Amino acid sequence: TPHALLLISIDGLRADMLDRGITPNLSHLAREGVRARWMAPSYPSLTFPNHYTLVTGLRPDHHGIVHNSMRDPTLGGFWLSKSEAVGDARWWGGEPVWVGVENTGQHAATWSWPGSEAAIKGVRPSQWRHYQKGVRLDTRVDAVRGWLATDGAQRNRLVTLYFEHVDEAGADHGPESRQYADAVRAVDAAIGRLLAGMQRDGTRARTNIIVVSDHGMAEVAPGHAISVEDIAPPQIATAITDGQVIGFEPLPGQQAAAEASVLGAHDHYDCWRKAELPARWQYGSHPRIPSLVCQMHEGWDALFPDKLAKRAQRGTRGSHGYDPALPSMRAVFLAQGPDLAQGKTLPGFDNVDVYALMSRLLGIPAAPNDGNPATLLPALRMP
Ligand SMILES: [Zn+2]
Repeated sequence: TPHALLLISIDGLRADMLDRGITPNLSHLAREGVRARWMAPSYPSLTFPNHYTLVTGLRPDHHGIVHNSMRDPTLGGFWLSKSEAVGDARWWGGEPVWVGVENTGQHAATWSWPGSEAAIKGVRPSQWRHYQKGVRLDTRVDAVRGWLATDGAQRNRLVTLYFEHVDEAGADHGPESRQYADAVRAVDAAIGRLLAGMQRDGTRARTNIIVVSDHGMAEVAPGHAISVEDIAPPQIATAITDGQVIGFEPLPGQQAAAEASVLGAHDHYDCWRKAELPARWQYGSHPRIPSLVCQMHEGWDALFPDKLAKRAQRGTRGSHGYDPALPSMRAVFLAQGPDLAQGKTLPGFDNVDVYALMSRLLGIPAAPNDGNPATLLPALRMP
């Protein structure tokens, strides 16, 4: 029979965090279900590009959400809080799973998944919301609980759930901090209450569940921040993004200065013309990508000079956006329910492979994607 699918993201949950005895509910779920050793993000290892990859099966270079902050010659500027860029379907390539679900005449309900605020290929989820900071754990958990309990023609085949809490604590104090651990416990306990609730609604047993994160987290120790203008001064190029994936557009008639001073290897970063980026990143062909892309080494940030003055307090902090082959960047994948195996472990794999699993659990035809449809067949009860 057709079963519902609950898709949960715990933003910035690193893969080793399942094995520290701070996720009793997730650990139990994995033991009853399937667990990957880890799941690698796509390049760049950032929140928006990876949440969108997860639901499309496409690499960021194909789906168009190539950074958290971008420019396009036609659509203008995009960043996470410009709601009318985020809510504009023209940024978002491919076909996310909720579109596919709606196009079968079934219903999708999304708690704040990146892209779910837009009418992608003209199609919205049945239930959704604009992202709001500070929404309570038990608020979103009860909404999702209700969307899963919904009967009749309003029945949801797909429900998605997002938590920011782990990522926020990690950004502030680093991934080895007690604040990061507390946020993990808290999100884990929230999921426990969700599961218990589903047991009481009688929705648990007919619901498949996938829990993922978008990327992991690396520690950024005091003094590990430079200015983007140390990479290329404003005389020669414009920094389009800061953080860890630093995009530059040289000034007109400054190619040579830009390329002579920026390209290649430096103390704590490396830079490439976008077309010449490391092949395994599968990134650099999209026109929205700045002509020059620099990658900061793990544990280092390059910041706009105004931020650099503001922050420089002290305090261990945390960042993602590093090389997706780094252990620190590893995300989680686990799954459990009536159509998923039990007590199974899977090898490490790339996050573009989740899409094909979800298509099959949702009874939708899989759109074309960058994933390998074989990788997650073993997660199924019956391949
Ligand atoms: Zn994130």
